[PDB]
Amino acid sequence: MRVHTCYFCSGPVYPGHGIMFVRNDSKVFRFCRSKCHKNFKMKRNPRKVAWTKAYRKAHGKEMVYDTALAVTAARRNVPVRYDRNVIATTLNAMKRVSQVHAKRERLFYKKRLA
Amino acid sequence: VEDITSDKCRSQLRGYLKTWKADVVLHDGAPNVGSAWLQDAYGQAQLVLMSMKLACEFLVAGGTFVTKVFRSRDYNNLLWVFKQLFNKVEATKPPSSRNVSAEIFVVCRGYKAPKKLDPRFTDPRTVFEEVQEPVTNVDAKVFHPEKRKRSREGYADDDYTLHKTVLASEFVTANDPIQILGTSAEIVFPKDDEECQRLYNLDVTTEEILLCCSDLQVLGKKEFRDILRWRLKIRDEMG
Amino acid sequence: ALRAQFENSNEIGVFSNLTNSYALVALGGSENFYSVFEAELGDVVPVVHTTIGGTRIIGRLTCGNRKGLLVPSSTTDNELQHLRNSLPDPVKIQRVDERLSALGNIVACNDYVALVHPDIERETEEIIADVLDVEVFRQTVAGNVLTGSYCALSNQGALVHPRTSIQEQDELSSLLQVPLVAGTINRGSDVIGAGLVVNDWCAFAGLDTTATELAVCESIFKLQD
Amino acid sequence: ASGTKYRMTLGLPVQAIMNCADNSGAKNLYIVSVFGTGARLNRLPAASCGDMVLATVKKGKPDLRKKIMPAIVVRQRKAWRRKDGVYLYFEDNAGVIVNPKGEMKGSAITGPVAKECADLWPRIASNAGTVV
Amino acid sequence: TSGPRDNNRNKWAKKHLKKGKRAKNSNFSKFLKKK
RNA sequence: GGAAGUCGGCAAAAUGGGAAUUCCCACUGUCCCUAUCUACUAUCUA
RNA sequence: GCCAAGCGCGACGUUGCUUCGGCUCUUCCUAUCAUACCGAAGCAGAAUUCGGUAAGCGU
RNA sequence: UGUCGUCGCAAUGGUAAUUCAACUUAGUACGAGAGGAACCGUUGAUUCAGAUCAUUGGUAUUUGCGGCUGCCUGACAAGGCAAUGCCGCGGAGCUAUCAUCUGCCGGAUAACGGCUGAACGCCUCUAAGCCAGAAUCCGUGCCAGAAAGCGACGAUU
Repeated sequence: MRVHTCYFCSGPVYPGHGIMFVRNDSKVFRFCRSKCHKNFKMKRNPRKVAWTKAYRKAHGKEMVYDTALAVTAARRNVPVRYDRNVIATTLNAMKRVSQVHAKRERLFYKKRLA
Repeated sequence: VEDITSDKCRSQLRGYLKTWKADVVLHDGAPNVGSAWLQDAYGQAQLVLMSMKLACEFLVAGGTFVTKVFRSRDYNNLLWVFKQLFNKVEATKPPSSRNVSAEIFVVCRGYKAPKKLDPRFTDPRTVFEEVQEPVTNVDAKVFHPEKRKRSREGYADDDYTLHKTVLASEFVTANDPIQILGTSAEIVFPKDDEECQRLYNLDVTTEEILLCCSDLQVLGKKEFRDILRWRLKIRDEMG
Repeated sequence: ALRAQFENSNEIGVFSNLTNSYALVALGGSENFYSVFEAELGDVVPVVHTTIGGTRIIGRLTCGNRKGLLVPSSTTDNELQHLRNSLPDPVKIQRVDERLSALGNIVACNDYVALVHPDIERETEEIIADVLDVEVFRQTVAGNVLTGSYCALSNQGALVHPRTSIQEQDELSSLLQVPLVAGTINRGSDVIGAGLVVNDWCAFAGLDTTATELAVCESIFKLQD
Repeated sequence: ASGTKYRMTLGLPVQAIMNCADNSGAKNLYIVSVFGTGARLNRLPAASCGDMVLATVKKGKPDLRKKIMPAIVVRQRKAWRRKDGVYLYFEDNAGVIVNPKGEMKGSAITGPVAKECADLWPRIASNAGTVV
Repeated sequence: TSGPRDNNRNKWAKKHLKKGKRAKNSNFSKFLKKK
């Protein structure tokens, strides 16, 4: 159960939603909706499309990074042994990261408005 | 009552031929219907060629071979073999032959009487070998990310990995960027190449251009034009 | 050597993966196939009743040795975690973001030396060297790039196409530092990797493998004693 | 064939020319008949990923052409829904030349391999390079 | 193959019902029933 | 998907093209297999 | 023709060579191709052959 | 049927599911070998039927938003336009084996296999009797509800 990121909108793609597209280079494009899928079909550049996350990232409208709580998430290809206490701590860690990430989400907007 | 080209019947034909030699040969090879037209067309054409094999074996100089053929794309190739192996070609449709069908009677008169039957002609692989055409209009694909025109020819002539990559130095130096973009999946920028390292450090090259080269396939007409203008500027810089 | 069959399919190599420290079998199918492996390796190495990417072709989709295991990037997270729980700790498990997800089909690896696909990515080769701790050779088997499927490789023996030349046979055996035999399995099935799985002490062949082929693999593998 | 095959959207009807993905030398496959077609009135038989159909080699070697003989579809243009809910579609309609037993005549394939085709045909999965 | 009105199949369906299959169903009703 | 429709490329889209009525290529709701929209008709009222 | 129970015929037997024409459609019939169940056969098994019940359901 | 309404009853009429191959039983029964079953159980898929719109595709008069061309206000801007000018996206609705769900149980028989058992001191599946038994038959279930079939209940100008 993985919530993937759309190639175009960089938004959350959940099971059932959107489309998955495989290229001859075995590379997989997942689209959150038909609008993003068609935009890939006309091959519009995400950074050049005004509403995409890639545009909002590489135009100064969103933060380069946030090491909130020194870590937020990562693509871990090495599986980890289960532990109830560890699975507990990360869940508390996740909400703490989200709250702090929400905190910077507000100051930065104040900075841009200023 | 035997096969047309069997070794035994060929012995019987030459057994009756004796001092005489085959002057005119008629052929009415007719495969059954009930399959693809292309299958039936090639089934008739191969049976014509493979029956044309026994002809040159048995035919006298200046002989005539009248055979029924099914018109197809291989029909032009079959006429070519007829032209080299016979002096005159008389492909025609008699009034009695049904016009709705492709029964064409080719009269190959004036047998060339070659010294020996050419192995290329004997072998159907060589005769019906698909002849390559001029370079595919890959510039149209470059200029038009749209127009999905049902491309169906093969897979780049036995190309195992379709993710073809082209060196940055090779792409810049080459005089045919249109075919590079049309054929290559991406313009690779390996770190080992000293020229590629120069290309990264070049002020003209930008992050968008690097992203465009990383994924050529997901690019519009304007992005391709910008890459083409970029490579020309690099070419102007080198000389 | 033992004759085993998955359902009515003799290509047990496709539906299961065998190593020198663990065994991999499909999920949700006939329990007889898992029991066959358990009867011969249950008390030796753990056997994992798992599937990859929701597929029963885990044998040809996964590549690994007795130390480590590799799965394609298409492997689901739930499948990846399930492998870690079942497999023991000294067995590393690693994902591979490769253009060719058929890792088992493209890489034929034993515990010590591995032969990989000629077009395998450099990052994949680095990951193989890190996790498998094996020397990686980029070559081909009998002129066919699918080394993992056209070559059955073990510590004390290897099997390749019967069409390979003698000098190619000797060169491959010298490179693989192992005795190697050019032969066929499953009564003419030239895909030895698909029809044969062998560890360092036992071999498993398809139910359609001839007795002559069974005698041959036992002799080259020296597993009679 | 090994194991049951789930129903998926059909997008390769008869009278279709499709790309031949193996290294046997064939280029274009022409669909003439589809195995396992019921008596449906005025319905064109159709093919999907992993389905075996009678195909004729339009382009390729003269020797293997003129054989109406089964081919397994490995990639389908039309979007189809996997039972997990996600939708997939490939750019090209790719098929592999196979004997009735279930073994590919060629030695290697080109392009991604649909997983549904891979699980259905173990020999195809054995000869597959990228199962996506 | 026979349909759903096959007499032998209806016999076999009874044999499923006369075992824990219908049983599991009875107390499953009893649980929500005593609720 | 691409003439598999029908006695048949009739009408559309393609631009229609190439080669000897035929073949090849392209094209399309002709067909699989229909679905949606619009105006008018149709309906009721004086 | 030979017999020939019988009532000159004479049964069964026996000898003698020898305009029409087809698409869709609706139902219906069984004189049943398949599906369901039985019977017989040197029917080992498997695949059949033949014969019954049978028009529910397809073709 | 006082009147109106609610909740039901059910005479009768229609009916619906079809077929396949995969797992296990198996490489067992059986077979010199070659080969190779089936029942129970299980999973899918065809044809058909009844629905449905979560997801996907299609649809565009949402004339919803944006872009382009041209036109009109002296200019800028501002707008408005153009038989629905052109293009992209587009909810909502409709819709698609281009998407998804669901598709039931009792007896009674035919062929046939028998039980007891006379006729006929034996025998006999049959005469009187009785079991087993077909996708068959009749029910169940599902659809309608007699607009001159009916019940209980509520209140009463």
